[PDB]
Amino acid sequence: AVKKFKPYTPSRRFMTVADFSEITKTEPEKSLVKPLKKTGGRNNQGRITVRFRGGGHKRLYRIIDFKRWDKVGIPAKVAAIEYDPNRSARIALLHYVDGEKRYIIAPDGLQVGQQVVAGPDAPIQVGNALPLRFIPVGTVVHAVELEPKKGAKLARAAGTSAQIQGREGDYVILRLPSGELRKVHGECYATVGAVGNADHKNIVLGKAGRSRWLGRRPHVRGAAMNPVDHPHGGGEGRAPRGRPPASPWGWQTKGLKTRKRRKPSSRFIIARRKK
Amino acid sequence: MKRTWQPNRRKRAKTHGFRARMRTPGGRKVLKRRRQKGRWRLTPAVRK
RNA sequence: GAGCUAGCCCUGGCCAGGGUGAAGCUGGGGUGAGACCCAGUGGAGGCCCGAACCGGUGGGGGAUGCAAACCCCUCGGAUGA
RNA sequence: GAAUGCCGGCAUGAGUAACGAUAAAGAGGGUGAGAAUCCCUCUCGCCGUAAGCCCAAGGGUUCCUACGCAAUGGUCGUCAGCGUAGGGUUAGGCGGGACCUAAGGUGAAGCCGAAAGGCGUAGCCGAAGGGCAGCCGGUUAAUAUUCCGGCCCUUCCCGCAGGUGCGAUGGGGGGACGCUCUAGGCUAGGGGGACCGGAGCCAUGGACGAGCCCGGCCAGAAGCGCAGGGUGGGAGGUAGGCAAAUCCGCCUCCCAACAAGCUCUGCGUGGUGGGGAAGCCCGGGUGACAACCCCCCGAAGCCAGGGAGCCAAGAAAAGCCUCUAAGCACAACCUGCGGGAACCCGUACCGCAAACCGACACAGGUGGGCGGGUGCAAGAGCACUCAGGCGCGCGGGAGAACCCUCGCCAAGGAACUCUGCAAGUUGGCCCCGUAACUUCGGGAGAAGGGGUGCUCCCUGGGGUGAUGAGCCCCGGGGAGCCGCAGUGAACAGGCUCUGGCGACUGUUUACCAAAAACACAGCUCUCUGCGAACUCGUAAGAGGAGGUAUAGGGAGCGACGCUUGCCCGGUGCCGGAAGGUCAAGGGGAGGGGUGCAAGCCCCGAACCGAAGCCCCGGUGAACGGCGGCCGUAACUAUAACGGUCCUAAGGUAGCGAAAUUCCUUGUCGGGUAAGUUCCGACCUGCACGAAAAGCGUAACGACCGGAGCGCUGUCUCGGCGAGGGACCCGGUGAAAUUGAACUGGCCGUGAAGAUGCGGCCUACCCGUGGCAGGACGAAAAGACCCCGUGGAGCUUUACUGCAGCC
RNA sequence: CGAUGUCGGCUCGUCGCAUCCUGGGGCUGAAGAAGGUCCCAAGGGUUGGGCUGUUCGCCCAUUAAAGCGGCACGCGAGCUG
RNA sequence: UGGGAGAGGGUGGUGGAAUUCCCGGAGUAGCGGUGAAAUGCGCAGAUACCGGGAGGAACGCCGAUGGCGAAGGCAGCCACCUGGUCCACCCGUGACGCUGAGGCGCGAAAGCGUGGGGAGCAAACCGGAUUAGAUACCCGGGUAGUCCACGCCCUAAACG
RNA sequence: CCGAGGGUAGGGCCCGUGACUGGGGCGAAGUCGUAACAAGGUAGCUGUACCGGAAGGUGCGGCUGGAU
Ligand SMILES: [Mg+2]
Ligand SMILES: [Mg+2]
Ligand SMILES: [Mg+2]
Ligand SMILES: [Mg+2]
Ligand SMILES: [Mg+2]
Ligand SMILES: [Mg+2]
Ligand SMILES: [Mg+2]
Ligand SMILES: [Mg+2]
Ligand SMILES: [Mg+2]
Ligand SMILES: [Mg+2]
Ligand SMILES: [Mg+2]
Ligand SMILES: [Mg+2]
Ligand SMILES: [Mg+2]
Ligand SMILES: [Mg+2]
Ligand SMILES: [Mg+2]
Ligand SMILES: [Mg+2]
Ligand SMILES: [Mg+2]
Ligand SMILES: [Mg+2]
Ligand SMILES: [Mg+2]
Ligand SMILES: [Mg+2]
Ligand SMILES: [Mg+2]
Ligand SMILES: [Mg+2]
Ligand SMILES: [Mg+2]
Ligand SMILES: [Mg+2]
Ligand SMILES: [Mg+2]
Ligand SMILES: [Mg+2]
Ligand SMILES: [Mg+2]
Ligand SMILES: [Mg+2]
Ligand SMILES: [Mg+2]
Ligand SMILES: [Mg+2]
Ligand SMILES: [Mg+2]
Ligand SMILES: [Mg+2]
Ligand SMILES: [Mg+2]
Ligand SMILES: [Mg+2]
Ligand SMILES: [Mg+2]
Ligand SMILES: [Mg+2]
Ligand SMILES: [Mg+2]
Ligand SMILES: [Mg+2]
Ligand SMILES: [Mg+2]
Ligand SMILES: [Mg+2]
Ligand SMILES: [Mg+2]
Ligand SMILES: [Mg+2]
Ligand SMILES: [Mg+2]
Ligand SMILES: [Mg+2]
Ligand SMILES: [Mg+2]
Ligand SMILES: [Mg+2]
Ligand SMILES: [Mg+2]
Ligand SMILES: [Mg+2]
Ligand SMILES: [Mg+2]
Ligand SMILES: [Mg+2]
Ligand SMILES: [Mg+2]
Ligand SMILES: [Mg+2]
Ligand SMILES: [Mg+2]
Ligand SMILES: [Mg+2]
Ligand SMILES: [Mg+2]
Ligand SMILES: [Mg+2]
Ligand SMILES: [Mg+2]
Ligand SMILES: [Mg+2]
Ligand SMILES: [Mg+2]
Ligand SMILES: [Mg+2]
Ligand SMILES: [Mg+2]
Ligand SMILES: [Mg+2]
Ligand SMILES: [Mg+2]
Ligand SMILES: [Mg+2]
Ligand SMILES: [Mg+2]
Ligand SMILES: [Mg+2]
Ligand SMILES: [Mg+2]
Ligand SMILES: [Mg+2]
Ligand SMILES: [Mg+2]
Ligand SMILES: [Mg+2]
Ligand SMILES: [Mg+2]
Ligand SMILES: [Mg+2]
Ligand SMILES: [Mg+2]
Ligand SMILES: [Mg+2]
Ligand SMILES: [Mg+2]
Ligand SMILES: [Mg+2]
Ligand SMILES: [Mg+2]
Ligand SMILES: [Mg+2]
Ligand SMILES: [Mg+2]
Ligand SMILES: [Mg+2]
Ligand SMILES: [Mg+2]
Ligand SMILES: [Mg+2]
Ligand SMILES: [Mg+2]
Ligand SMILES: [Mg+2]
Ligand SMILES: [Mg+2]
Ligand SMILES: [Mg+2]
Ligand SMILES: [Mg+2]
Ligand SMILES: [Mg+2]
Ligand SMILES: [Mg+2]
Ligand SMILES: [Mg+2]
Ligand SMILES: [Mg+2]
Ligand SMILES: [Mg+2]
Ligand SMILES: [Mg+2]
Ligand SMILES: [Mg+2]
Ligand SMILES: [Mg+2]
Ligand SMILES: [Mg+2]
Ligand SMILES: [Mg+2]
Ligand SMILES: [Mg+2]
Ligand SMILES: [Mg+2]
Ligand SMILES: [Mg+2]
Ligand SMILES: [Mg+2]
Ligand SMILES: [Mg+2]
Ligand SMILES: [Mg+2]
Ligand SMILES: [Mg+2]
Ligand SMILES: [Mg+2]
Ligand SMILES: [Mg+2]
Ligand SMILES: [Mg+2]
Ligand SMILES: [Mg+2]
Ligand SMILES: [Mg+2]
Ligand SMILES: [Mg+2]
Ligand SMILES: [Mg+2]
Ligand SMILES: [Mg+2]
Ligand SMILES: [Mg+2]
Ligand SMILES: [Mg+2]
Ligand SMILES: [Mg+2]
Ligand SMILES: [Mg+2]
Ligand SMILES: [Mg+2]
Ligand SMILES: [Mg+2]
Ligand SMILES: [Mg+2]
Ligand SMILES: [Mg+2]
Ligand SMILES: [Mg+2]
Ligand SMILES: [Mg+2]
Ligand SMILES: [Mg+2]
Ligand SMILES: [Mg+2]
Ligand SMILES: [Mg+2]
Ligand SMILES: [Mg+2]
Ligand SMILES: [Mg+2]
Ligand SMILES: [Mg+2]
Ligand SMILES: [Mg+2]
Ligand SMILES: [Mg+2]
Ligand SMILES: [Mg+2]
Ligand SMILES: [Mg+2]
Ligand SMILES: [Mg+2]
Ligand SMILES: [Mg+2]
Ligand SMILES: [Mg+2]
Ligand SMILES: [Mg+2]
Ligand SMILES: [Mg+2]
Ligand SMILES: [Mg+2]
Ligand SMILES: [Mg+2]
Ligand SMILES: [Mg+2]
Ligand SMILES: [Mg+2]
Ligand SMILES: [Mg+2]
Ligand SMILES: [Mg+2]
Ligand SMILES: [Mg+2]
Ligand SMILES: [Mg+2]
Ligand SMILES: [Mg+2]
Ligand SMILES: [Mg+2]
Ligand SMILES: [Mg+2]
Ligand SMILES: [Mg+2]
Ligand SMILES: [Mg+2]
Ligand SMILES: [Mg+2]
Ligand SMILES: [Mg+2]
Ligand SMILES: [Mg+2]
Ligand SMILES: [Mg+2]
Ligand SMILES: [Mg+2]
Ligand SMILES: [Mg+2]
Ligand SMILES: [Mg+2]
Ligand SMILES: [Mg+2]
Ligand SMILES: [Mg+2]
Ligand SMILES: [Mg+2]
Ligand SMILES: [Mg+2]
Ligand SMILES: [Mg+2]
Ligand SMILES: [Mg+2]
Ligand SMILES: [Mg+2]
Ligand SMILES: [Mg+2]
Ligand SMILES: [Mg+2]
Ligand SMILES: [Mg+2]
Ligand SMILES: [Mg+2]
Ligand SMILES: [Mg+2]
Ligand SMILES: [Mg+2]
Ligand SMILES: [Mg+2]
Ligand SMILES: [Mg+2]
Ligand SMILES: [Mg+2]
Ligand SMILES: [Mg+2]
Ligand SMILES: [Mg+2]
Ligand SMILES: [Mg+2]
Ligand SMILES: [Mg+2]
Ligand SMILES: [Mg+2]
Ligand SMILES: [Mg+2]
Ligand SMILES: [Mg+2]
Ligand SMILES: [Mg+2]
Ligand SMILES: [Mg+2]
Ligand SMILES: [Mg+2]
Ligand SMILES: [Mg+2]
Ligand SMILES: [Mg+2]
Ligand SMILES: [Mg+2]
Ligand SMILES: [Mg+2]
Ligand SMILES: [Mg+2]
Ligand SMILES: [Mg+2]
Ligand SMILES: [Mg+2]
Ligand SMILES: [Mg+2]
Ligand SMILES: [Mg+2]
Ligand SMILES: [Mg+2]
Ligand SMILES: [Mg+2]
Ligand SMILES: [Mg+2]
Ligand SMILES: [Mg+2]
Ligand SMILES: [Mg+2]
Ligand SMILES: [Mg+2]
Ligand SMILES: [Mg+2]
Ligand SMILES: [Mg+2]
Ligand SMILES: [Mg+2]
Ligand SMILES: [Mg+2]
Ligand SMILES: [Mg+2]
Ligand SMILES: [Mg+2]
Ligand SMILES: [Mg+2]
Ligand SMILES: [Mg+2]
Ligand SMILES: [Mg+2]
Ligand SMILES: [Mg+2]
Ligand SMILES: [Mg+2]
Ligand SMILES: [Mg+2]
Ligand SMILES: [Mg+2]
Ligand SMILES: [Mg+2]
Ligand SMILES: [Mg+2]
Ligand SMILES: [Mg+2]
Ligand SMILES: [Mg+2]
Ligand SMILES: [Mg+2]
Ligand SMILES: [Mg+2]
Ligand SMILES: [Mg+2]
Ligand SMILES: [Mg+2]
Ligand SMILES: [Mg+2]
Ligand SMILES: [Mg+2]
Ligand SMILES: [Mg+2]
Ligand SMILES: [Mg+2]
Ligand SMILES: [Mg+2]
Ligand SMILES: [Mg+2]
Ligand SMILES: [Mg+2]
Ligand SMILES: [Mg+2]
Ligand SMILES: [Mg+2]
Ligand SMILES: [Mg+2]
Ligand SMILES: [Mg+2]
Ligand SMILES: [Mg+2]
Ligand SMILES: [Mg+2]
Ligand SMILES: [Mg+2]
Ligand SMILES: [Mg+2]
Ligand SMILES: [Mg+2]
Ligand SMILES: [Mg+2]
Ligand SMILES: [Mg+2]
Ligand SMILES: [Mg+2]
Ligand SMILES: [Mg+2]
Ligand SMILES: [Mg+2]
Ligand SMILES: [Mg+2]
Ligand SMILES: [Mg+2]
Ligand SMILES: [Mg+2]
Ligand SMILES: [Mg+2]
Ligand SMILES: [Mg+2]
Ligand SMILES: [Mg+2]
Ligand SMILES: [Mg+2]
Ligand SMILES: [Mg+2]
Ligand SMILES: [Mg+2]
Ligand SMILES: [Mg+2]
Ligand SMILES: [Mg+2]
Ligand SMILES: [Mg+2]
Ligand SMILES: [Mg+2]
Ligand SMILES: [Mg+2]
Ligand SMILES: [Mg+2]
Ligand SMILES: [Mg+2]
Ligand SMILES: [Mg+2]
Ligand SMILES: [Mg+2]
Ligand SMILES: [Mg+2]
Ligand SMILES: [Mg+2]
Ligand SMILES: [Mg+2]
Ligand SMILES: [Mg+2]
Ligand SMILES: [Mg+2]
Ligand SMILES: [Mg+2]
Ligand SMILES: [Mg+2]
């Protein structure tokens, strides 16, 4: 569960923190971290291209194995479960009987001391990774590749999962976390189970300072600006939008679909997201 | 109160310096222009 | 032209002293087991008071100024966005 | 002769303002042509978490000495950061480079762009981060971790001896890390000593004393001791660490294991080298053969890569160690020792400032370290004071008005005023005690009150010792003494009740607004399946994100509580394979020009032919919208009810004379002697109302209202006093402004407000201190207002394009 | 319009008189006392407070009375704002 | 000690029917709905039929006037964990008992909080009818909710 | 020293009263409809929720104290 605080400050009244219960090791593997280069939202031109970014806690990037078909047949003991500042999921340190060490994201139910393996022959058990062809229809699954050998791209956030719905030719049909129904190639790997830390979404940041720790700088409403700045700028006193609600750049931001029209992947998307 | 000129020798040399001017088309035109005018100093003096 | 200013990035540095006393932990009480209650321990916080430091609330002065924004008194923050 | 013309010169204001912090001066002696201002002595004052010392920027000779005083210095000048000249900066160990990487910059490969150029993995560059070997003292007018002295140390080269499978830009380990809190043991620093050293002193009533005053250390290789840091050992297996590996990783077995061991650092000791006060003698000499000891306090510093807790999860690379590959194994490397070698740049001086940034020797700005003592609960606060540094580069008088800053005040006590604006009051610590309300934290320092000095006596626990004395810390009880007064000086909340707005801490209009504005956690809509959407870019490339729907973008709303109604006709958005319209293009009935002709050329109907628009639906926390009239109930009044027009539908809950109410100071109630404000009500709401959210809400606020208590020079109503000015004298000496002036009052007149015209009145000539009614006084070619077929920012269903998208 | 600063307050007055009071009168539906109304008269006087930025006005407590106007709606090189 | 019957409870699994929706085929002029209608859906190809898929909820026959529980209440099937209760033997203990103010626990539905899920149904709501009117009853739509987890709420014609 | 009490300050309980407001009782000669009693013309009652001029309606679950 999430952890609450007595209201001994105005912010502790609402602040909630992760319990960190599954975490068994509080330092990262030295050989598996590299420095994460904070960007502040700036690109190679030095221009802000994603507003309101910067100033968050320093972080080291843990190298994550998003392939796993890298090491078919070679089992590994789950050595630890660790905090990762770069993602919402926890991470699991795997000690391969190879001697090799790698991190994967921690499935829900993973136990330190258990073993996992990857390959067409892997048992359908939590933590193992198989090509989608060989996972039974109906089993929930995470860290799914989108195309073969290109790396796990789907269902990586805390608590998420995709469900195998059926088969058709070289493809399996997944329900993604968004609810979209999509054909994914059967040679795409996936790891059985759902991502752990499902309580992530129940966290209450509690105070403005917490967003700042995360590198989230304050967001400014278009309504608070001037016409030079934003479609919603200006007006005497407060003002309603007085036009269809728009982005800083003028496009409408209430319903306007934005997926590219003739995109080749539409042939593989059966049903747009629900909800 | 704090004013606009806060001398810094590295900052001066790296910004207006001879090597800074030669890197860029606009900077080379500055040098070309100051030589044509006959300036005694083509580039700000900074002691290094 | 970002040696002023605004934002971010990398790497350093700084924040006297005092106050409040969260969680947890231990002991006791309680119970079928519990919740929980009490004491001690503990030392949390965009917590409190207050220097440095960062400010600039009210008033007075200054107004060919000491100063093209200053001075005095008072005042806000001061482990944090 | 005028252009608020241009350049220059010189006036007026004027011997006027001013001479730059109110920390403060006085005298004697000297120097010199000249002295308040330079030197010296004594006295006085100011700083002392600095106004003292050290370092880094920046500055660039300003440093030291001699000789000068025209100018610079707000006066003076014999002086000086000024003029002339001469001298002065010394490094293997300090800092930087011959080392390493960070952001970033550059950039083989590669990619992109009309040109110029933009990117770009590696690599390279890039530091105040990593790494790396010097401490104490002496010396100069001026440099010193640099010279000298003592004791240490580093690298490279060569050699010797011993040892080893040696060998790297390759593999591995390590380097290597947060915040808060913190243990033990030390050190820096400090306090005390009846002990050790010392020149001396006995005053003015007393003291020859366990008297006063002064000092009582610093560095130091090996070794040793104390305290810490780091680190398990052996074998077997091995498929991973882009080759190899004995290394590292993984598995298993064996002893070891909060130990020791090994290793590294700090501290102490340590051969040795130094230093060494007051006082009084002309920076030096003496003190002095100086002594150099004991106790207490004690770091934020050290051991350190220590420990614990927590979530926001806390650089890289090289040095270093290990592994092996080519190689090479008469080499090579490792260890010890010895000799030799060891480069370039900085070093003066100022450095919270008269030498830096501010045009000035400018009350402003400027990063790091040291920053002593006593007392006040603590402290870097406050008062005083050490070391050290200053009295702020005009002075001397005077003792008006007025001004500033300050002190006090009879009686009253907010009567002041827009407002208690301002100023009083309160004020630290210890104890007692503390309300509504509440989100159970708070509200709270609520409020309110008691205590507070000194002396003697008895006593409780702690630290250091030893368990004791001594020192040091925290107490408790009794009895007394003095004053107006005991946080006796300085530093140190006035309080309460009640509304509005915003939940809160935060942010903002640098330099007229700090707020109710922005942000904010939180809520909802919406886009986005990842080569994501979106953003910057012509592109390449980037951000997003080395993220993946519990995620990322956009929008609104803004903790939390209780909620968020009706209208989808119009606009937006979403869905709709029909239909209508629809461009290029396709098609080619039909027709035309020309040729003797084959032919060449042109026009061109039906039909086919996208998005878009039309059309059909959906959609409100999308843009938005949310009525009128007539009638009707046992008195009146009103209208639950009915009728009727219109609309897409007619405002629900809640709230309401409100940050909204025109009429308006609505009406009524409350408070007041009296209340246009305030609070509580009512509801004909000119013109509230539900995420441009509605109604509440504990806590919070330098926000904006209303009231009371305390207390006051705010006021009745003013008075006195202080200092800095104002005034006088000596020194230096501005300014805007200025058509010229020999520049009075009234009543008139005049372009309609006359010193300047008329008539009359008044008036000897010239200043000084004062006051502001006039000179339509100064300043700024009015910001308002209009005008100009003047400009610019902004908007949109103005026009017309363009990017972007389809 | 190459600038003639504005409401209200404070301060400081001075003037007019169509007089609020005080002095002198005539008429009265003037018995007295007190008023009413007109005439003469500008010498002096013409309060403190609550509300509101207010001028004004209303109200409280008084008063002989609580006058009305002008002076760039007197007076910002006098202050406030 | 030995046996029994049971929708007693909790957990994890798991089956088939049906409704709805979506895809493919086939097919066309209506379907639906009512007392009778209309709104509604339908030539943009509905209904009716075949095949395929998704998803939630409830478990037909057995089923009974039946069974179990203290009450609320419990119904496909399997497994595990677990309560109560009856019987036979008449073996053990030796009045160890009954009740029970307070206390504690449980407590249908609706409702509330956080998150999930959402097929059918359906307060509110919109529309069609009915009617003198019809803020109803009937019809076509439709959001909470109904379902799951956790935490509350603690009521009832909680009745025999 | 204690001490009647007086004073300052802050709490507790009770009473009276208050612009205005909430429903309640009664009156009865009114307006609206007809919710319950019959199958009361939608069987009723019910806890709860949402809604409506009003009685009441609907939903979910419960009871029979329901006609046929
Ligand atoms: Mg958990
Ligand atoms: Mg909490
Ligand atoms: Mg807590
Ligand atoms: Mg808690
Ligand atoms: Mg709070
Ligand atoms: Mg609080
Ligand atoms: Mg936690
Ligand atoms: Mg965890
Ligand atoms: Mg760490
Ligand atoms: Mg690394
Ligand atoms: Mg990275
Ligand atoms: Mg990055
Ligand atoms: Mg770059
Ligand atoms: Mg660039
Ligand atoms: Mg952006
Ligand atoms: Mg940004
Ligand atoms: Mg994590
Ligand atoms: Mg989490
Ligand atoms: Mg959240
Ligand atoms: Mg972060
Ligand atoms: Mg955000
Ligand atoms: Mg915002
Ligand atoms: Mg604005
Ligand atoms: Mg702009
Ligand atoms: Mg624009
Ligand atoms: Mg715009
Ligand atoms: Mg707008
Ligand atoms: Mg507007
Ligand atoms: Mg606006
Ligand atoms: Mg408005
Ligand atoms: Mg605005
Ligand atoms: Mg606005
Ligand atoms: Mg606003
Ligand atoms: Mg608007
Ligand atoms: Mg709007
Ligand atoms: Mg609009
Ligand atoms: Mg794809
Ligand atoms: Mg600077
Ligand atoms: Mg400079
Ligand atoms: Mg520099
Ligand atoms: Mg520099
Ligand atoms: Mg620089
Ligand atoms: Mg340069
Ligand atoms: Mg020049
Ligand atoms: Mg030359
Ligand atoms: Mg140049
Ligand atoms: Mg800058
Ligand atoms: Mg850093
Ligand atoms: Mg601090
Ligand atoms: Mg405690
Ligand atoms: Mg603990
Ligand atoms: Mg704080
Ligand atoms: Mg604090
Ligand atoms: Mg504080
Ligand atoms: Mg700042
Ligand atoms: Mg100020
Ligand atoms: Mg003040
Ligand atoms: Mg003053
Ligand atoms: Mg000024
Ligand atoms: Mg000041
Ligand atoms: Mg000051
Ligand atoms: Mg203060
Ligand atoms: Mg503070
Ligand atoms: Mg502090
Ligand atoms: Mg803070
Ligand atoms: Mg002329
Ligand atoms: Mg002129
Ligand atoms: Mg001129
Ligand atoms: Mg001129
Ligand atoms: Mg000129
Ligand atoms: Mg003069
Ligand atoms: Mg002073
Ligand atoms: Mg002199
Ligand atoms: Mg002289
Ligand atoms: Mg001297
Ligand atoms: Mg001191
Ligand atoms: Mg200079
Ligand atoms: Mg020197
Ligand atoms: Mg001179
Ligand atoms: Mg001279
Ligand atoms: Mg000369
Ligand atoms: Mg001079
Ligand atoms: Mg000067
Ligand atoms: Mg001389
Ligand atoms: Mg000088
Ligand atoms: Mg010399
Ligand atoms: Mg040397
Ligand atoms: Mg070399
Ligand atoms: Mg390099
Ligand atoms: Mg380098
Ligand atoms: Mg360096
Ligand atoms: Mg060095
Ligand atoms: Mg040394
Ligand atoms: Mg020297
Ligand atoms: Mg080797
Ligand atoms: Mg690291
Ligand atoms: Mg570091
Ligand atoms: Mg911190
Ligand atoms: Mg300690
Ligand atoms: Mg001491
Ligand atoms: Mg020790
Ligand atoms: Mg191997
Ligand atoms: Mg000596
Ligand atoms: Mg001697
Ligand atoms: Mg001697
Ligand atoms: Mg001796
Ligand atoms: Mg500290
Ligand atoms: Mg540690
Ligand atoms: Mg976290
Ligand atoms: Mg790197
Ligand atoms: Mg070989
Ligand atoms: Mg060796
Ligand atoms: Mg060289
Ligand atoms: Mg050199
Ligand atoms: Mg030097
Ligand atoms: Mg300063
Ligand atoms: Mg400094
Ligand atoms: Mg000076
Ligand atoms: Mg200065
Ligand atoms: Mg010291
Ligand atoms: Mg004190
Ligand atoms: Mg103190
Ligand atoms: Mg202070
Ligand atoms: Mg002292
Ligand atoms: Mg002085
Ligand atoms: Mg005088
Ligand atoms: Mg007085
Ligand atoms: Mg008073
Ligand atoms: Mg009083
Ligand atoms: Mg006030
Ligand atoms: Mg005080
Ligand atoms: Mg109270
Ligand atoms: Mg409480
Ligand atoms: Mg108090
Ligand atoms: Mg209070
Ligand atoms: Mg005394
Ligand atoms: Mg005191
Ligand atoms: Mg005091
Ligand atoms: Mg006193
Ligand atoms: Mg003081
Ligand atoms: Mg205070
Ligand atoms: Mg209050
Ligand atoms: Mg108000
Ligand atoms: Mg409010
Ligand atoms: Mg606020
Ligand atoms: Mg605000
Ligand atoms: Mg709130
Ligand atoms: Mg706030
Ligand atoms: Mg703060
Ligand atoms: Mg401002
Ligand atoms: Mg401004
Ligand atoms: Mg400005
Ligand atoms: Mg400005
Ligand atoms: Mg201001
Ligand atoms: Mg402001
Ligand atoms: Mg503020
Ligand atoms: Mg703002
Ligand atoms: Mg805001
Ligand atoms: Mg909200
Ligand atoms: Mg762009
Ligand atoms: Mg572009
Ligand atoms: Mg790219
Ligand atoms: Mg990227
Ligand atoms: Mg990236
Ligand atoms: Mg992402
Ligand atoms: Mg808020
Ligand atoms: Mg906001
Ligand atoms: Mg807002
Ligand atoms: Mg509440
Ligand atoms: Mg409605
Ligand atoms: Mg609409
Ligand atoms: Mg529409
Ligand atoms: Mg409609
Ligand atoms: Mg429109
Ligand atoms: Mg058709
Ligand atoms: Mg033809
Ligand atoms: Mg022809
Ligand atoms: Mg809604
Ligand atoms: Mg409309
Ligand atoms: Mg709207
Ligand atoms: Mg009637
Ligand atoms: Mg009203
Ligand atoms: Mg209101
Ligand atoms: Mg407002
Ligand atoms: Mg209004
Ligand atoms: Mg109006
Ligand atoms: Mg009004
Ligand atoms: Mg009004
Ligand atoms: Mg009134
Ligand atoms: Mg008021
Ligand atoms: Mg007001
Ligand atoms: Mg009314
Ligand atoms: Mg808005
Ligand atoms: Mg508003
Ligand atoms: Mg709205
Ligand atoms: Mg505030
Ligand atoms: Mg405020
Ligand atoms: Mg006065
Ligand atoms: Mg005095
Ligand atoms: Mg005086
Ligand atoms: Mg004076
Ligand atoms: Mg005086
Ligand atoms: Mg004289
Ligand atoms: Mg003349
Ligand atoms: Mg005239
Ligand atoms: Mg005249
Ligand atoms: Mg005249
Ligand atoms: Mg004349
Ligand atoms: Mg004439
Ligand atoms: Mg004349
Ligand atoms: Mg006259
Ligand atoms: Mg005048
Ligand atoms: Mg004047
Ligand atoms: Mg004149
Ligand atoms: Mg004048
Ligand atoms: Mg004038
Ligand atoms: Mg002009
Ligand atoms: Mg003009
Ligand atoms: Mg103009
Ligand atoms: Mg105007
Ligand atoms: Mg005009
Ligand atoms: Mg025109
Ligand atoms: Mg014209
Ligand atoms: Mg324009
Ligand atoms: Mg777009
Ligand atoms: Mg004008
Ligand atoms: Mg002029
Ligand atoms: Mg002018
Ligand atoms: Mg009579
Ligand atoms: Mg007469
Ligand atoms: Mg008179
Ligand atoms: Mg007169
Ligand atoms: Mg008034
Ligand atoms: Mg009025
Ligand atoms: Mg009135
Ligand atoms: Mg009277
Ligand atoms: Mg007047
Ligand atoms: Mg007028
Ligand atoms: Mg007027
Ligand atoms: Mg006037
Ligand atoms: Mg005036
Ligand atoms: Mg003025
Ligand atoms: Mg005025
Ligand atoms: Mg004037
Ligand atoms: Mg004037
Ligand atoms: Mg005023
Ligand atoms: Mg104003
Ligand atoms: Mg049955
Ligand atoms: Mg028996
Ligand atoms: Mg229940
Ligand atoms: Mg339920
Ligand atoms: Mg429910
Ligand atoms: Mg649904
Ligand atoms: Mg009707
Ligand atoms: Mg609802
Ligand atoms: Mg709901
Ligand atoms: Mg029953
Ligand atoms: Mg008495
Ligand atoms: Mg009924
Ligand atoms: Mg009936
Ligand atoms: Mg019935
Ligand atoms: Mg209702
Ligand atoms: Mg009605
Ligand atoms: Mg209904
Ligand atoms: Mg029942």
